[PDB]
Amino acid sequence: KCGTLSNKSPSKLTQTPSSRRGFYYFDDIFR
Amino acid sequence: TNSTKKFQPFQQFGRDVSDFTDSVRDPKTLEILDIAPCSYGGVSVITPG
Repeated sequence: KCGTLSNKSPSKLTQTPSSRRGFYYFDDIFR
Repeated sequence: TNSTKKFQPFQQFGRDVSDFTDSVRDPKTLEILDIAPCSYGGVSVITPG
C-alpha cells in the first residue's frame, strides 16, 4: 500500500548551536 | 474593584510577590477583578493616665 524508495543518500549528522531557544510557560498563574 | 489586566484564557488567578491573591477572573460572566484587604491605616490612642 505504502510506497518504497529504492535508493537514498545516508543521513548526515551535522550539528548547529542553538541560541536561547526553547522556553515555555511552565505554569498557569498570572504574574 | 475593576482592573485593566487581560491575560490568556488558560490562566485564572493572580499572585503577587507575597503569594497573595490579587487578581482574579469571574464566573457567571467574563471579567477581571482586583481584590484588596479592607484593614488599613495606623491607629494610636492618647490617655492622660
